[PDB]
Amino acid sequence: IVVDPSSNLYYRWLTAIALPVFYNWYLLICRACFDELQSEYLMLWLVLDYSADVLYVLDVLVRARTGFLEQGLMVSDTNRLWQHYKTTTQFKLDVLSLVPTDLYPEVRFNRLLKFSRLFEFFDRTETRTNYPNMFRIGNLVLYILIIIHWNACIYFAISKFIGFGTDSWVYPNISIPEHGRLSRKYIYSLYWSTLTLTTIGETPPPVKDEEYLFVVVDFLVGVLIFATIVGNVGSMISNMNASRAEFQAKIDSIKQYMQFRKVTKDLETRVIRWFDYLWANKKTVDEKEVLKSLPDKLKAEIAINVHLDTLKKVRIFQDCEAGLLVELVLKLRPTVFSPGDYICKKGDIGKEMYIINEGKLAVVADDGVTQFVVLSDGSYFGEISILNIKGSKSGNRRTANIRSIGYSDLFCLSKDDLMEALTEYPEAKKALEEKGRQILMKDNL
Amino acid sequence: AIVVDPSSNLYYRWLTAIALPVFYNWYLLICRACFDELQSEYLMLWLVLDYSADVLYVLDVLVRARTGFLEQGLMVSDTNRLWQHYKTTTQFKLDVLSLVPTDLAYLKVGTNYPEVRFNRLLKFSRLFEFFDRTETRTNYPNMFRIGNLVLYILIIIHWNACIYFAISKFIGFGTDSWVYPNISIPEHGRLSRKYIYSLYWSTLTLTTIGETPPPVKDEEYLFVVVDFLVGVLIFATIVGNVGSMISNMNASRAEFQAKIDSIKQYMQFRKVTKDLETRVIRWFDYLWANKKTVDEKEVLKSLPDKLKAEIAINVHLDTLKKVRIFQDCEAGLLVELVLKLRPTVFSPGDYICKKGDIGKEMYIINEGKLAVVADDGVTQFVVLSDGSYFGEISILNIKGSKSGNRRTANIRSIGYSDLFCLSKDDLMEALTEYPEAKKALEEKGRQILMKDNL
Amino acid sequence: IVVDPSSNLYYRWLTAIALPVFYNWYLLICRACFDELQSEYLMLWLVLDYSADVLYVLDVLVRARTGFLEQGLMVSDTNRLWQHYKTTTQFKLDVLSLVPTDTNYPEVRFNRLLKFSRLFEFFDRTETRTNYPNMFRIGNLVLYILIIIHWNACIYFAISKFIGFGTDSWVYPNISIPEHGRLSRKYIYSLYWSTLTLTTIGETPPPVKDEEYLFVVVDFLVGVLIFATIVGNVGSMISNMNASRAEFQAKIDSIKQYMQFRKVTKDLETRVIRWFDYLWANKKTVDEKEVLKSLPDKLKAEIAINVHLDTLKKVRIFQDCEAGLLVELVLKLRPTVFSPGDYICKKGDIGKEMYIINEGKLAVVADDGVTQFVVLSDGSYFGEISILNIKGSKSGNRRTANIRSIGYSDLFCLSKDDLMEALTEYPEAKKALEEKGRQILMKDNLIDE
Amino acid sequence: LPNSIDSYTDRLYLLWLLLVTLAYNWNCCFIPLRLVFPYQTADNIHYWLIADIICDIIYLYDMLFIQPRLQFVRGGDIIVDSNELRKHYRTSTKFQLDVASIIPFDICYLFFGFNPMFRANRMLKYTSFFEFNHHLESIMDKAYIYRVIRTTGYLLFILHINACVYYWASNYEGIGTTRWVYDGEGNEYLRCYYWAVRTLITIGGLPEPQTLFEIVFQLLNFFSGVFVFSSLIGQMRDVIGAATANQNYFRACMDDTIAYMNNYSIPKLVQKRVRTWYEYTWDSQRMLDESDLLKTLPTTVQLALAIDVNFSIISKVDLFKGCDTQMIYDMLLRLKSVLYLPGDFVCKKGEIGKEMYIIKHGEVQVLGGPDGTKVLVTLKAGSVFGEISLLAAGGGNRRTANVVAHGFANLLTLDKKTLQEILVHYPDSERILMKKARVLL
Ligand SMILES: Nc1nc2c(ncn2[C@@H]2O[C@@H]3COP(=O)(O)O[C@H]3[C@H]2O)c(=O)[nH]1
Ligand SMILES: Nc1nc2c(ncn2[C@@H]2O[C@@H]3COP(=O)(O)O[C@H]3[C@H]2O)c(=O)[nH]1
Ligand SMILES: Nc1nc2c(ncn2[C@@H]2O[C@@H]3COP(=O)(O)O[C@H]3[C@H]2O)c(=O)[nH]1
Ligand SMILES: Nc1nc2c(ncn2[C@@H]2O[C@@H]3COP(=O)(O)O[C@H]3[C@H]2O)c(=O)[nH]1
Ligand SMILES: *[C@@H]1O[C@H](CO)[C@@H](O)[C@H](O)[C@H]1NC(C)=O
Ligand SMILES: *[C@@H]1O[C@H](CO)[C@@H](O)[C@H](O)[C@H]1NC(C)=O
Ligand SMILES: *[C@@H]1O[C@H](CO)[C@@H](O)[C@H](O)[C@H]1NC(C)=O
Repeated sequence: IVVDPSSNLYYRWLTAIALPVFYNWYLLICRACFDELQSEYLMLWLVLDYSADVLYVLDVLVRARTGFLEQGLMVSDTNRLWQHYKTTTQFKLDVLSLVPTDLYPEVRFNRLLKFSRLFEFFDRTETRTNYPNMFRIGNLVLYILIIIHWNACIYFAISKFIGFGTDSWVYPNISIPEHGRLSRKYIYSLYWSTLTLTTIGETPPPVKDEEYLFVVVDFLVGVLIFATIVGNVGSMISNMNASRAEFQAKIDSIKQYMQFRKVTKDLETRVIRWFDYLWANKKTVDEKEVLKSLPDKLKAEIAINVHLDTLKKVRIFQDCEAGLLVELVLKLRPTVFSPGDYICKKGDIGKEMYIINEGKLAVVADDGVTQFVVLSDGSYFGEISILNIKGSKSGNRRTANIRSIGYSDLFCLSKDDLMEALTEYPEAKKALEEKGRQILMKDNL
Repeated sequence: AIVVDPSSNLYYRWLTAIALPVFYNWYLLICRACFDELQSEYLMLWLVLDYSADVLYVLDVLVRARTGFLEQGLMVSDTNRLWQHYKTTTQFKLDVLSLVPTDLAYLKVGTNYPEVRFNRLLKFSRLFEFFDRTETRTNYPNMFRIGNLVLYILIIIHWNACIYFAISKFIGFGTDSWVYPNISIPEHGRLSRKYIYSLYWSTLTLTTIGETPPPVKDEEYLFVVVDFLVGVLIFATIVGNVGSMISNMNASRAEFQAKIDSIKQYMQFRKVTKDLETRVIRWFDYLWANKKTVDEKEVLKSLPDKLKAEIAINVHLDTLKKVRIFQDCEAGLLVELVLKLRPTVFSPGDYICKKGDIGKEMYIINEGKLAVVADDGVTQFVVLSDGSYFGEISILNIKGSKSGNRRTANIRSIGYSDLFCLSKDDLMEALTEYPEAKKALEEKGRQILMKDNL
Repeated sequence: IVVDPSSNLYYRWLTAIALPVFYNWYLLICRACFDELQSEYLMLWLVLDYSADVLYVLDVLVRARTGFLEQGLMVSDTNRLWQHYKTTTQFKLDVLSLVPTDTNYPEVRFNRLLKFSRLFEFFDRTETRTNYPNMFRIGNLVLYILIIIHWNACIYFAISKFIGFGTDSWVYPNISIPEHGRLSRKYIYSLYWSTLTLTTIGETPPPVKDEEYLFVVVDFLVGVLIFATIVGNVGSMISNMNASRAEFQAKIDSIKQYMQFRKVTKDLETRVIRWFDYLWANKKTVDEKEVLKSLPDKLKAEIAINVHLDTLKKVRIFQDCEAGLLVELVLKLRPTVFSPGDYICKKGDIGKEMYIINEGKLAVVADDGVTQFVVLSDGSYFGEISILNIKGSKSGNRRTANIRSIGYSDLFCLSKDDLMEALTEYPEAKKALEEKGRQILMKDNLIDE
Repeated sequence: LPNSIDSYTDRLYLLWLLLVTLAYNWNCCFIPLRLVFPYQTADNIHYWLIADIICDIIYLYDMLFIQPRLQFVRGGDIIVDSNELRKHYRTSTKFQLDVASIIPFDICYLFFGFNPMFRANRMLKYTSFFEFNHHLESIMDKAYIYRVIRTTGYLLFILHINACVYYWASNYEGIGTTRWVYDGEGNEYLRCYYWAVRTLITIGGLPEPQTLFEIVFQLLNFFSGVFVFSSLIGQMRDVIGAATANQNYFRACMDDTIAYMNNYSIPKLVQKRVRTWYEYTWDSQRMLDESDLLKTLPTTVQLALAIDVNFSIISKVDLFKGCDTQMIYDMLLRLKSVLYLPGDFVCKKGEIGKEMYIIKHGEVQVLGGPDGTKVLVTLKAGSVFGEISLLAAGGGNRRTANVVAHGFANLLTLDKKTLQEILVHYPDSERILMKKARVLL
């Protein structure tokens, strides 16, 4: 079998191999430095180390049968997969992490060489999850807890090397039953390392030169840790409200424009209420900028999936070419209208055709509140004035006032957009002109 | 009957009136749960405030049963459909869980355990909604962001003070050096002293100052290391929030200063003369200081076409209607013409147009002062002022004109002008759907030039 | 000989002159303030100061022969280089750092610290030349704070010696005690005090006199300011490190919100999510027209002919074209990335683009099922006749068969309008292209119109 | 004194704003110091009164003889008439703050004795400090240095105010009563400033608060110190991120180009040439493109910056001598700046010709020797070559000689297509150009 790195089985294996790597780092430095975790829970550490080595050789096999991409296609032959896995330095890191050094748990510090699986699990979870900033604070707390734990183990090893209870800086005398417990040892070492790496420093001061030097190095490392934590959380907060700051900057610039150009209070509060609607309905980003980073094939497929069943129900586009409808939904433009907004007044130049989506319009009667007919979802208007038929009775002029009752979302197919969409389909252009001429001869010509 | 608009002002008044007792419930419920003297000494006050909070909670579920929502762009106004749309939400479950009558157990324990009212903290969504509506509604966004961050970290510091006092009560008062001192001492037994020292300890721990006594037991060591890591996280979010405030407060000023440094580097690299360099720099400083530095086309790009047309009407239509050739034109033609108007700014002494130049623009003066100077320099013949216009005959291109499209006079700027430019090509693109109006404009220009010189 | 300031020999000399500058700063302040480091290792400091002064003299001699760009070309006239050096303030700083001021008082050698510009130039050139600029910025910040901690240690020891050893609880302890009298403990306790003061921790003994109070206030203020700037620099570096990831995630979340609001079906939603996961996974997040936007056409043409020219020369109509026409045609190419199963062009579609296959495998499939007639590979092409549009074609700008992607293809499109734009300066080559297309259409299928 | 102060090109006005800033900073510093500390003794009161009279005299001179002479812009035109300047100052909002600052509450010294709380309205003249900051940032080249100095001064002022409030709390609780209050040993201001530094920088290490007033004081001071340190870090981060934004943008686009050329396996000679282009562009221009900078400016300043750079150069060209000034201006605005590396061919002998080259800050060499490498003419900066190739139709003009760049030549290019799209609006100069092409070719 061949696994591929983009599937879900690969991410489940990334979790299943990120568990024993974190176990190896954490509990290997703890057992190497504390000497009672290793002594008391010996069968538990034997079981967990056997499980970690089993998952390590299984990771070697999975990396041996993990595919890659050449010429866009996934490679699936195990010989070339094995050679490509072998020529990489990750193969040497895996073999060096699986040397039989068990033939004092510090000999198992080769097992810490599989850190790339933990970093790959963190990267894949960060790109897969839907709470990326919550996972980022989780990863930051995990990294700084690893450093706090490793510094606690280093402090206990240094105080054991100097001597227990010989100094005021080192760990107290473990022959006393209060300082002799493993829980007291680990939690006091963790408290010391936390005070020293959070640059609080309420610890007893050093008395020897190696202790002074270790405390200097520890306080500078804690300074770098605090700077990294603050930088990551600050960039995360700057990313968490970048869209809010962009929309507030746009609102502030438009309000400054409306104050500088002396826009009246009615239009000013109409613009303010429009932006309040645009934020309270989460429409803060425009689709014309949203659909630029996509390729043309996915843009065309999204335009089909949104507008093709709507455009196919238009009476002039019932028997047109599928490629012509593809170009037409590529040239569709969506606009949102406020309540009471006139889409078109009677007597204006008709150069756009609007198809209603998720809205409710009304044909009002000569700048009045009385409505003749109420248009609804899926319907359209302006289907004839944009075709530019010779000998029209109307002459590209709207014969009715259409107001918006609520917030409508129309799709605007312009005259120029239809003319540049009809330039590579001339037979479809003549058929569209024939259908418009037929509709005009039926109703009024 | 009555349906409250969620975008109105009455909804924000109710958001304030329901964000008061939620914050009260959080703060004083953890305080009365962990401090044990606030509950006993002020029992009538807490009965009054809990009854008022429960009244506001049932009024909130009655309000949430009657807020409209947007489908098909219209506000839903039938109480039955509003009630089913509320009942099919998790917020209805959170509200009926926040209104669970645990006051029977509160009366069974003798009104000494306010821990049964901890389900009242399940209406945090009203507090977050009030903060969101205020941060999009108010005129002081950075000041509100600082107040919101201060409120959040004070809730956390207060909860950690209550947790520290509960841990000290569980371990023993005054039995250790880390726990709260012996409350039988009359100085340590005051409730103000208890709360203020617990809040002081919690602030020192959660802000990574740590001027506190050191732990002496394993649970105290573990609580202190967990509190110190939570405190370094809290300090990181405080520094990041204030840094984002500072970065957002002068973002426009930093953008203008980056523009100024870019133009200065261009004028140093291209060896632009010093007089024009100071002219351009003083021009941009004027545009900043008089609050007109932004580009109108880039500012109005985020608006829809209907609001852009309405703003262009409200700014330029009453000024374009005073032009003599556009006196009797179609309303849609004037709307397209004020949409085609592009603005330009001018410096003192800047030439708008010189004599013998090809006329392709029609300028309309707005907040400026121009001057029809001679060809030698600055000798004002006519001082052109606000509301006036020029260049309206040369862009019409009247056939058989003895002046053609040439500028008959030199026009300089005296101060800082803000003209509105209508291009000849933009006029011809706006006159494609109006052939009758194009012929009328041509005939009016022909009549004016026949009155003057044809 | 003229040393080119953009060469590699100049960077080798920047290393060889930034070594004694860092030596001079660090060990000159330590020897000046500790009075035993100068006294014990005296021959070592004589050797190192002789080497540093010889390197300073050679630095003046190298700066006297370093070129500069005037009107785009490097000046090689040694007299012009010498006068241009002489009219600089760096010449004054170098000759002030080379005055013969020269045993137990190495504070007469403090003019040697005036060559800080060579250390700053070395750091700037290393950050320019490296491939890990944020890692070098972290290293440079660490070196700056180490220099500051060391200088504050020397200042604290000098202040303690001026006040009196062991006369206060704040000053350095009595050096007549054999524990405190060691040079290692002197330097290491001064470094410990300086770390605890400049990092604004403050767990050292508090001052007892007014001069000590004033020095500790000034030292805490210098440390707070410096550390705040350090934390702001690290934060700006982190925010500019994850800026591309933040922009790509903003684009992903915007398109996800659009697809959720417009009720796009789950199959197309999964396809767009998989394409975005492939993009970042392949770090192909940037766009070609965005990353080659500011380059000149000469360098864009060199970049384009190092990838596309060997494929464009194999095209049956672009066999014997002109070199300049092939340059224009490889500059007119536009990349298009396709998903697996994406149809490039179907039967009946409008033909206006010629696709060039680069790192992909296409298949000319039939209409009903996936029956691959020809498997088009890397270096191949299709669609030249549709962009030629020869008069009298029965096709009429329509593709014959269907072509879909088997895997992720990066096709490069030469459209018909771009071909006619590149053929404005080559009318004979346009006529030859039309003749070759008419010959191909004559041997395949063509009406005479 | 002049009748009108420019307030932009007047350095005497910057010095006067410095004097009013020094008076305002003297007031803000020495009103709480004299209010709290016992430094306003009866044997020292005359020097304090002399300094307060000097500060009030500076305030009065600013209110009366300088600010009414400030030029301003009303509706675009610059106002010079002193009557209009005086009414604009009198009806301003600065005059309200100046009057409310210079309100003589010093006459209450006869009633309530010498007390600097009556001078506390003199801290309402902050607008002069703010315009001094604005004018100093405008005259300074690198204003982040003054931003850092201002942030340092704000930190020192808030620590000074904290030292004054701590000495007030020590005098209120009693000096030397508890362990937390000031004991009275050495310099009162220096030791209270030490306490303020260690508290508002959240260093600690001081005696613990004993009573409830001291615990509340220490808690509020530590919270304020957390926010002061956070604002200090945020200000330094804003200064650093604004100071290095252009350099980091240039490095980001250079890394994007390098990642592209590494993804497409482009050779190391081409990668070295691209890196040389990026390095010389950062050395000379300190920006990637001038076109996306100039396209953000208005058309009038675009035309002025194009004229002042290239108008004499194109007016020396014989081909566009009969053409008209507006078409020449459009061809000025539509020029393109390209940078050639040393040894780059700008015109290969035999290739097509479609551009006119304006060489600015460079040197190109026309190779027309017998082998093809001998230099005939070395065209220095400000020259124009290949201008007759702008008028040929179709293929037309082929290049007749190899022209290479000697060093880094920064040519300016006008395309034939660009000249045609300019010429579709200017028919008379179009006829002159075709007649010149017919008589020359
Ligand atoms: N004239 C007219 N148009 C109607 C009516 N009901 C819906 N409409 C649409 O309203 C329109 C307004 O613009 P159009 O002239 O473009 O075309 C018209 C029709 O599509 C009706 O009763 N009369
Ligand atoms: N010739 C002229 N033009 C004037 C005068 N007052 C205002 N104007 C406008 O100034 C102009 C400058 O450009 P135009 O030739 O286009 O047209 C001219 C008029 O519209 C005046 O007294 N003479
Ligand atoms: N019809 C056809 N086209 C092929 C074949 N092999 C490669 N191609 C290319 O596939 C094409 C698809 O588009 P075109 O019609 O534009 O032109 C066709 C050819 O250039 C083949 O066997 N048949
Ligand atoms: N051949 C040639 N061209 C020169 C010389 N001096 C300047 N030039 C210009 O250099 C040119 C390079 O391009 P062109 O062939 O287009 O035309 C040539 C001339 O306009 C010279 O001595 N010989
Ligand atoms: C630790 O305690 C034991 C007995 O309790 C004692 O013998 C030993 O000396 C002590 N160690 C130190 C370093 O004091
Ligand atoms: C607290 O004080 C009371 C009386 O002062 C005493 O009885 C009690 O034991 C004290 N508690 C502790 C823990 O010391
Ligand atoms: C330092 O020690 C010496 C000898 O131990 C002693 O004479 C001297 O007084 C000490 N100095 C101080 C300041 O105590």
